[PDB]
Amino acid sequence: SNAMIVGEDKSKTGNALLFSGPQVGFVAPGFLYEVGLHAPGFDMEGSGFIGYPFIMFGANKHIALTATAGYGNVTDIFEEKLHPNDPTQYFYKGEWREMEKRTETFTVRGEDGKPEQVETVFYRTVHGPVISIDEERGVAYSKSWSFRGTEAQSMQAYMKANWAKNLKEFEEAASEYTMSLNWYYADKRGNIAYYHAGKQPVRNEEIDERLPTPGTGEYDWQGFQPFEQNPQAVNPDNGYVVNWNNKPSQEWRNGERSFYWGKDNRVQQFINGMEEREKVDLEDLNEINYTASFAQLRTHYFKPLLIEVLKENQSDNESYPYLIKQLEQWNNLKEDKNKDGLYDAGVAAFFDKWWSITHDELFAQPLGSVSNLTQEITDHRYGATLAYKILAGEETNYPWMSKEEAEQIIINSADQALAELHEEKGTKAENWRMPIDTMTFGETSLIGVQHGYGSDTPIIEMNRGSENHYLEMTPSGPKGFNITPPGQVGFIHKDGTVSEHYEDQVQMFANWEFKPFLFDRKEVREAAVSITDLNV
Amino acid sequence: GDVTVIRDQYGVPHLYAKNKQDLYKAYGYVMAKDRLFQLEMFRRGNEGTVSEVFGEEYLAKDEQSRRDGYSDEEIKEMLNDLEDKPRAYIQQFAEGISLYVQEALKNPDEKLSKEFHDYKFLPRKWDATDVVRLYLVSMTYFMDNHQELTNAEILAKLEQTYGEEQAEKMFDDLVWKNDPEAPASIQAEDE
Ligand SMILES: [Ca+2]
Ligand SMILES: [Ca+2]
Ligand SMILES: [Ca+2]
Ligand SMILES: [Ca+2]
Ligand SMILES: [Ca+2]
Ligand SMILES: [Ca+2]
Repeated sequence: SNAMIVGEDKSKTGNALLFSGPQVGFVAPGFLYEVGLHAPGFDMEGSGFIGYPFIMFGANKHIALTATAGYGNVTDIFEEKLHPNDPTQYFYKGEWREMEKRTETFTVRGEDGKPEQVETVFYRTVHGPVISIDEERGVAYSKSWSFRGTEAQSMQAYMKANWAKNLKEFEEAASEYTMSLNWYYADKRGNIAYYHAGKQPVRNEEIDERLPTPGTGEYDWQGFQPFEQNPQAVNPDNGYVVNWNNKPSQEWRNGERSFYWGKDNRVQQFINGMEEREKVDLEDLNEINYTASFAQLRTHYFKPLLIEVLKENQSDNESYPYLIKQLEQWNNLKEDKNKDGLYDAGVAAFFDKWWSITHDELFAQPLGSVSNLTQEITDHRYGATLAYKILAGEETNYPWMSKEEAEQIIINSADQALAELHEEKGTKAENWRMPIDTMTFGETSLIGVQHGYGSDTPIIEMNRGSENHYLEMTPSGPKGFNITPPGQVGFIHKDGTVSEHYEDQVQMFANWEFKPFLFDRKEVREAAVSITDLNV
Repeated sequence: GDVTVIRDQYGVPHLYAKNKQDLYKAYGYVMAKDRLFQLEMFRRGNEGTVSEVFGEEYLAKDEQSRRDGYSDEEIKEMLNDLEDKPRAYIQQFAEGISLYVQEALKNPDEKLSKEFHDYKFLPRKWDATDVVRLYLVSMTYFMDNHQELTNAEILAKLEQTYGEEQAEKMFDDLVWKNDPEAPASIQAEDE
């Protein structure tokens, strides 16, 4: 998920701006639910995750808000020491303890429609639910959430954020949100604010937070940090905050998922867009979203390194001058501006292959014993920080290879990519242009449970939010535009024909078209198709 | 209590109520009217009752959901500890969902989406705890992780291959204690 807030000093119009982009997959019915809420003293329009009684991506009369997953360290695993003769007993604070047991009965529809029944037992320790019992090794693993039991409190906090009107009220709600979310704020005065929310445990000093904690009692949580120590800023003097699930601040840590937050991080696409523009408007934010949606993320750090290495060995290979120039002219995107079903820049196909070959030449041998687990780290969705450091000759803890060995991998990988393209596609970048990757709004979301029938309409793949709001907090109130694919309504008629609003935003999404943000009643009435009463 | 609902060209409902109590009830009603089958399956996911309708393929998923979840009574305690107005609104939200269910049950072939007919089951009443479950089922996904275990397996195998000293160095490069060059959303020096 990505987000941007822009203060008045950074805004072309002098009004604070807010951009939302929650990445919760593309499904039909959609993961989001858009609504307008209007009662005395409360007007708010936007969307929230399906089933939530509050707006997470929108604006009320005074403030706009959005959120991205914080990836703060709010889950710890405790390694419980098991009783040698009873795997349901664990040692804690000097005494053997019984796990809390409870039986659950599951009714399972049989292939013949008859309901079968399965009974199972689940366990909790003092640290939380037991997710695994390893009888041979004499240990079990329990799961502690710093927010355990406070999820309803979090819901209440989000409701207060809907009702907040100034920032004092928004900060209070943020101080009450116990789970790990970044929260973003913008108001009509020109202010912006950022809060990395979530309850942070005070951990034992001796523990390595990348690994499970011993559960015998000596290394328990010692409390929770005050919200005042959570990362947060009001009106940073650079006039903006962007986020794509990256590190909140330089002092912040997150233990076992640190490899999400490295020097090479995808938020760079949003930083670049802000740093290359002195001031921005909503149209600029949309350009940045477009760049991030189609960017080949490895280009930022790896393409300049590749270009330099090719230039230094230019006389060694006859194809390098052409290759160097194609990389330099390439805008680093995998896009289809002319909508011919082909990515516009053929050299992107070379770069995809070069990176793939290079990554495997770096790590296939040294990490062959753990590659099934480390591949998601060294070739991470957000970046490849270690790979860059090795190839750039920057300091690492383990001496993977010399600067010269790294140069040779870059050259070897380049030659192999060229060879494969020459064998398979041609000698000119235009021959290398690859067909676009496409996606459909599927039937199963991140919750892993089929909730509908999805959709068959394919659109170009985009590294992009499941919805987008572009909001400008003018003195007279929030204005802008948004899109909430696939559509508002998930109803399918018995006939088999979907609702008219089942999928009528999919092509607008794919074509970077937006519908107007509706807020005051005059513009809601002009847009009215039907008016209806209701009761209690 | 009466609420006006205005649907725009995209079908988005804009609610105009006289108070928040009615507002939130209409909130749940229009969401149920638009996404009932989706809400039902999301609740079944959290409660671990997906297998009741989709069969044994979801048994392991149901077991995992109940393993890490809260009882109906534990969620009641969470609700009791809320402030009065928010608790009441969650209740009104649930009654609004329950309202469309009642309405839909009385005319299934027009007001129940094809999925219900195909899989041969019905929607059910909703209470305030069920609304919390719609929040638990999704928001927990972004917080929960077992990467501490995966890291321990990585380090353990690296130690078996390279010895303790080099294994820790490699581990420090794979899962660093910190990367001070990591781009950050804010910077202390910017204040
Ligand atoms: Ca201003
Ligand atoms: Ca942890
Ligand atoms: Ca101002
Ligand atoms: Ca511009
Ligand atoms: Ca094209
Ligand atoms: Ca229930």
